[PDB]
Amino acid sequence: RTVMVNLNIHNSSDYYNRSTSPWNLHRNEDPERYPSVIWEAKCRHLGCINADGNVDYHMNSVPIQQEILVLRREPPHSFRLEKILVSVGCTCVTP
Amino acid sequence: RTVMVNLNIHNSSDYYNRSTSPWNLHRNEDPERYPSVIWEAKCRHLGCINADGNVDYHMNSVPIQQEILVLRREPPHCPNSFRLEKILVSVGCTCVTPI
Amino acid sequence: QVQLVQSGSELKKPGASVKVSCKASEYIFTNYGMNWVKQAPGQGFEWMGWIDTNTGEPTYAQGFTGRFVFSLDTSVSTAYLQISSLKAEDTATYYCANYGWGYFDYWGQGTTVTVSSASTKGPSVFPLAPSSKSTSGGTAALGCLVKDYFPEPVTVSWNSGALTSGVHTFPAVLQSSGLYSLSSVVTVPSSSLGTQTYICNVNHKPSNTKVDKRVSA
Amino acid sequence: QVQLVQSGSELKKPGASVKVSCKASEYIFTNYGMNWVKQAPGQGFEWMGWIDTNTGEPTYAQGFTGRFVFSLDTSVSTAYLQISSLKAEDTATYYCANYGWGYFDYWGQGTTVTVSSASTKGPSVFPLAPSGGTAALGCLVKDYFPEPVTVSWNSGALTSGVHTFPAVLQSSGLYSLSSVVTVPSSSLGTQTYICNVNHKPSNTKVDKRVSA
Amino acid sequence: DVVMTQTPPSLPVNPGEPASISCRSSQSLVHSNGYTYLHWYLQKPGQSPQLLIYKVSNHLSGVPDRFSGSGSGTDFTLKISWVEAEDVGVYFCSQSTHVPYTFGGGTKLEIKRTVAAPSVFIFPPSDEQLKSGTASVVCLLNNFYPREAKVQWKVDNALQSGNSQESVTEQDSKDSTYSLSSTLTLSKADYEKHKVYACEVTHQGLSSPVTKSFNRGE
Amino acid sequence: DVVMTQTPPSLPVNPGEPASISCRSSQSLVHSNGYTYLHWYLQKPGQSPQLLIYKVSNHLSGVPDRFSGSGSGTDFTLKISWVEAEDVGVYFCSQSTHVPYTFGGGTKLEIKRTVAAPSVFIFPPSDEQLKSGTASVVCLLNNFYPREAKVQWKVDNALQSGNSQESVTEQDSKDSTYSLSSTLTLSKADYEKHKVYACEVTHQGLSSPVTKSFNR
Repeated sequence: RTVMVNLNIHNSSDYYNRSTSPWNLHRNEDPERYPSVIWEAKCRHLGCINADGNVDYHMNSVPIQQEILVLRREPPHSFRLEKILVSVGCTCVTP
Repeated sequence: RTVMVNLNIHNSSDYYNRSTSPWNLHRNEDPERYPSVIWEAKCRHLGCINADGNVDYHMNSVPIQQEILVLRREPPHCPNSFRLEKILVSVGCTCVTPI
Repeated sequence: QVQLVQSGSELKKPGASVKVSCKASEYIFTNYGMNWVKQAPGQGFEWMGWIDTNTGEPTYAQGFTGRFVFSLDTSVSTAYLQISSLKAEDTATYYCANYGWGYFDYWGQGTTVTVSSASTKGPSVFPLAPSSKSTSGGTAALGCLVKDYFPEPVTVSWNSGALTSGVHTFPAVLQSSGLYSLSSVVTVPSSSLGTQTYICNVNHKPSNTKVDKRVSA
Repeated sequence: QVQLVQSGSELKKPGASVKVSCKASEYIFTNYGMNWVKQAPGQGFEWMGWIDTNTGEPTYAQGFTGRFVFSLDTSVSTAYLQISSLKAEDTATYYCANYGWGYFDYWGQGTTVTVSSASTKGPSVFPLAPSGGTAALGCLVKDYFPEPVTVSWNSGALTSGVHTFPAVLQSSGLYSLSSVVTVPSSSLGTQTYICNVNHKPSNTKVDKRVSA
Repeated sequence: DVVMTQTPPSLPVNPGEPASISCRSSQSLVHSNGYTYLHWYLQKPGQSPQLLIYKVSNHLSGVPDRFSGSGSGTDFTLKISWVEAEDVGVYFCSQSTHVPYTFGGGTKLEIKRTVAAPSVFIFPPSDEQLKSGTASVVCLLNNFYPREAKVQWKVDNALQSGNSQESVTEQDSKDSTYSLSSTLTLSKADYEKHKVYACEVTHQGLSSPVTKSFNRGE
Repeated sequence: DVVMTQTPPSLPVNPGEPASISCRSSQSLVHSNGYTYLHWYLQKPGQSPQLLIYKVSNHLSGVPDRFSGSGSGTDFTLKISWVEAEDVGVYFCSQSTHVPYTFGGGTKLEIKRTVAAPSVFIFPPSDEQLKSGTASVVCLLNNFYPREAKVQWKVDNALQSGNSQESVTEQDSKDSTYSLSSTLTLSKADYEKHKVYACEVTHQGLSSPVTKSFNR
């Protein structure tokens, strides 16, 4: 259940404000995780902004979620690979 | 830089077809990477669907991209050995105003 | 060091179900999972698809979207293939193989599924009597036709294992009857056809049949 | 066994700027990057903030938002603290410390930044001469800038019973220190004691012999 | 589906001589990630398939260097720089660049030998079997090389079609020959309606086909 | 800011005897993730600071068990059992549960010793310095314990103020003793204007204050 991993990693926008389904970033900090800080997103309104800039309760803000891989420091008595679901932003949908 | 990692990675939505900014899922398959298949979102339109159900092009479909972590077999000759890497990926599209 | 052990041979009536197992000796970390391959008799490998050993998600291939289920019992490091409404085209050898990082590394020994509407029948054993025109001092042929048995296999032996040299026992052929037939033959010195007794010992365990037919000049 | 080797002591005039370095012996995998700590003279540790050794993004504590820049050069595994408009309050020892998985693991030796209007001055060396039992003799090093001064006795062959004191800053804004050695009285008659003072900041080297 | 044309289908090799097997793809096996997922496997008689070469030329620890992989795009070759008698079996390639994963038809590596003509025997049906309403005539081709052989059945000179089945033995461990039996299955009724049963064998070891024949009741 | 109230400021310990240092938090250091990010660090004389215990009680691969961390919420304590000579230094806590990260004021571990009175010596100014026009009278207090000591300068039986500075050495690695130098700085004139220069020392090991002096 163990594997050897080289930990040398190999490799803004205001969409959150300009979207018909806008959203805010809530800080998720776990000093035992890489990434330590994950900025999750929360759909501000239950519905979406229309043409004029008002809210339509028929169109709906929903969150775009994705499973991501994270490393957690293995207790003293090194790391473990785990998967967490996170919200990256919201889109607008109709039923 | 070679640490040991224990593996605990062992364990729908039509938003793509019902979004004002709908998208199609493209297969990103790299047989040398974990995860092997990452389904990326390609925005179907440069604009967004209006109530009438047509593409209003004064609004824009844009893709929400998140930087994610992946494992790649390395050295390629050695199994049970991998390197950690960061890749950028589209997760879905939202609708935005320009300027 | 990693070994994949599959389940045993399966005999089934059309309409029934089979669940084949593939147990691995160790845990395997794959970016993919267990793949399944089908080989009908005298036919290529055809890929059936695969199941993610990490998620449990089954990916089936064009041929195999209907009556085929891949599944896992990770607690036992085992993978399963289930085929439903078994038709004859399903008679084939099925192989479990681990795919990871771009290729298959370890394969099971294969499991044979035979689909037949036939019923256990012990064989008729008939002598293939040696030609009266055998050449003096030269070579003669004699054998046993082992006809109308089901299912496989039969064992054949000569003079209870004391005649091994010169013997050919042929692969069985399936007759349109749904029953199998095979031949066992021995090439012997023509001078011996008179001083040596030749008896074929045929055994069909499925029918608890044991027949010892003598082939007489 | 990673070692963070910080830069070196800095002397600066008010209004100037200083950039301090913290190079690592090897790469450090951390969820949080290098942290910076200020320790004013005779005061405690004050956290300045940190920079992500992965993104390069800095984060500054409320004390240190204006004239403070953290920076990083992964090529040579090094981090940098820059301070502008140097004031007096900025005179202090600054330390670099790696933080990962919720704590600091490795610290630099610290770098001393001294902010002064003063100028370089070579030191004056005078004998603190002596006169049963034990006798004391020494050297008073006075009116020198900046630090440091190294004192030795009989060219380093007399270390036993030497006390070289930390220096004091005289209102003159210059420094003065004393080095004393304890020797047997009976000794003065034969042994010859000579203090070796060196102020490289001024390329001044003095060997003063203390005579009864 | 990407088609793998693997050749040749049978490869006879004198022991210690080399062997070369070819797999050509119906389109490039160059993945977008730059690698080529072309692999070589062997199924030795009575055994689980085994990997020899993966990603064109990569050997798994334990595969001797006598096994070498080469190729680019659509053309690929496995070389065995010397063949031992235990290398016999079916070699086959897999591509997994493209979905579905596919497979060459296979190459059967066998041991070459001197041409040997079959000795041919015909067996009329037993009296025992006749009382059962069924009649089977067996033709035996014993110890021959190479495997390519044709058996044609004739009843009163009429070429027979659809009434015959045949199996072949695996290559003999000692003399490297094949053997073959063909059975003509007729109804006791049809059998007694004709006199002359003939088995005709064509093999390169024979300058002309040999016919073995019999007359019912002799 | 979360305030870390660490005590005591200085801790003299008989070698082989224990040492106990305490850290208090102005609020819980229990993170939302369940852990407590309270750590203990030591700066050995003339060296970079080093980690001893992290997350309240967790040890670094090299730290021996004789170093023990305990505590919960706002109250925490480090215990050193067989205090050796390698232990001399400044122990200090960090909390990093909360931003900004904060730090205890520190505790200085010094070796305890039998009280020893200071050897007092007075040095008149050299003729060399007098020509320069400034006059410096230095009083030395060598090898004494405890550190606390008082030097009073008295020209012509007259006390002095603001004109003298003093510096103190660090505890000797061998005799666990301190040393102190007091410098009375006068003007070449004010000096030759008086006869009697006296340095008076008060220490726990002195039945009564001792005074050294010279004339001329």
